[PDB]
Amino acid sequence: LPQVVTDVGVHLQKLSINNEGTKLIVLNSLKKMVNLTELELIRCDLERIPH
Amino acid sequence: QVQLVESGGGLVQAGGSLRLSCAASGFPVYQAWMWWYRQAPGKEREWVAAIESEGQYTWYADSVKGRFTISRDNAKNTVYLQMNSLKPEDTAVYYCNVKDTGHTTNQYDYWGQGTQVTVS
Repeated sequence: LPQVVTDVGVHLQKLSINNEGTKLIVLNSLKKMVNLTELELIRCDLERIPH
Repeated sequence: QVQLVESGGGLVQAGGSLRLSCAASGFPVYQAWMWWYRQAPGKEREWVAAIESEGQYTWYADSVKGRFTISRDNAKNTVYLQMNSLKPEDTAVYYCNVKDTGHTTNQYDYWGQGTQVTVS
């Protein structure tokens, strides 16, 4: 997840990431956003629900 | 473009350990379901090893089941195949085969150049 996306997610309502099966790592990067209503993660290959 | 090159093929006495390697191209090694094929002299080309994408499941023919181990290694775009205690029937020419391309542009299938392995 980019730094710019994390910065802009402070006022983001819907976040959608379609990684096409590419492995994605959050590494404690979503707690910055607290106004998100949608967190679609299609084909993010998480293998684990992020903490 | 997309291309594959075989390496590690060479003559070796029976009972030795061989580690064939392949040099791949822009198509992801993590993706691009991959094959290790053999063509034996006085025989028709027959599939040996199969490594899958998104799960890394191994497939083998019955004649090559038990003493052949295939794997795909990323961050270097490599496909490896280890044979231990090869029997005289293993003498053939081994290729790397791509039947599915990468995530995008899904380019056609290309056969590898191949290396000849001999068992004495």
